[PDB]
Amino acid sequence: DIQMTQSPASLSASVGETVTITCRASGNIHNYLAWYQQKQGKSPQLLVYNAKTLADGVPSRFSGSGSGTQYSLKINSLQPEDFGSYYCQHFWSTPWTFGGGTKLEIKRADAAPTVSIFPPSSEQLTSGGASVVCFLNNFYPKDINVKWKIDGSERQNGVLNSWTDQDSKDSTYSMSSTLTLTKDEYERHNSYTCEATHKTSTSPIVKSFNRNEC
Amino acid sequence: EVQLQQSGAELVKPGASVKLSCTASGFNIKDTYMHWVKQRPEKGLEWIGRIDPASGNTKYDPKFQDKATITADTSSNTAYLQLSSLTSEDTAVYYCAGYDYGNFDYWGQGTTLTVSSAETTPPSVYPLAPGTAALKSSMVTLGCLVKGYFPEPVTVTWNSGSLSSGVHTFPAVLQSDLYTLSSSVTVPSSTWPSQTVTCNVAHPASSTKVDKKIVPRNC
Repeated sequence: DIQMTQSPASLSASVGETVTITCRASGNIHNYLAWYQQKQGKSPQLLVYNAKTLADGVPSRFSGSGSGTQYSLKINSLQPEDFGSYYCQHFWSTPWTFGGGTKLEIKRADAAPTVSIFPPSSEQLTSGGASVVCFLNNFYPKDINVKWKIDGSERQNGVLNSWTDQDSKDSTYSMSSTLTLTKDEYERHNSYTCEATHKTSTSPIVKSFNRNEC
Repeated sequence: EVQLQQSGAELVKPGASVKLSCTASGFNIKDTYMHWVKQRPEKGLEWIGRIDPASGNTKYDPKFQDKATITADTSSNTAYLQLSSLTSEDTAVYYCAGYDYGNFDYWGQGTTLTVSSAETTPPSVYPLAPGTAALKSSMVTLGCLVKGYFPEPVTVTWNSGSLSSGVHTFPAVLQSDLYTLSSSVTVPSSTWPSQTVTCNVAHPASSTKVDKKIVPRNC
């Protein structure tokens, strides 16, 4: 019956920075709120419970506040190891729902992706299958939208997307999108375009290859 | 010190049913509520439910009422999650946690559950040769489609590791019951195709070790 609306979903910050993440219960939770931090490939760890009481081993830079429905977690001097996701869970009543989570990422300047499309290898065609790939490398922020087209017609199914997490040495992101067609279809069309829409360009970065134009 | 050990990853087929363990050491599970939390690949933490080991009192998230069943055996100090009629929607990491209202909050390393019919399949590694507009620029990006394999993982190195930087090996995505991953490598336009660039992908399960030179396509 009660749902937590965590905000913001993503938050970019830098070492030394102060940050506040919020969670609004859909009803009054009476400070029965907890905040969790989840670092990459790790199990959540409690930072704060009861809205403001810091858990064990949680340094003073973390503060928690709120009352009733609006709650916040503030991290004062962002150290490098504070980067991770943050979830708030209410334990006021069943279900003890979680907020949607907030990813805290290292802020860096925008970088447009380096897009690259790859037609299907002759070896795959031989198996009656055909996958066109599109790598959108080293970009930032991570909000990006890829759209495939086969002869100007959008194609929604068959697309398989993946993302790396923010690079350790340059903090950029990367995505790889794969359209999986059958050979029958593939050899029945000519233009395969991969359209990426990112913050760094108002118009889509597009890459195409024509099947029989080679 | 406290430790909640969860079963290793689990493999099961659609329609089947699995029972994940979560054992606690360094504390009696009945001193807190044992929770089970699901975390879909790259998505939020969804609380499935909890079991008050003391009372057998279980509470669930309506969405999981029929899909899940949490039980416990204070004897072995273990809680369990019984997922019934698996769907590809049940593929996620399943975390068990011991906690309630205070600072006693411990989590397990997590159990990754994957719903797949697939049998241990080698991947079809396909050399990804470029869509040329990148050619008349400083660097060229090549890649490898390591497709239709099972189960994870796969190590993709390039030029036997000689190519260490500029590589982006992307996370695998389970589609239509099989894994597919692609890796990329950026090398100066000088190095390829002039010099060899081959992707070596190893799949320990199927024991397949495969090298694939990225030969320019018929373009």
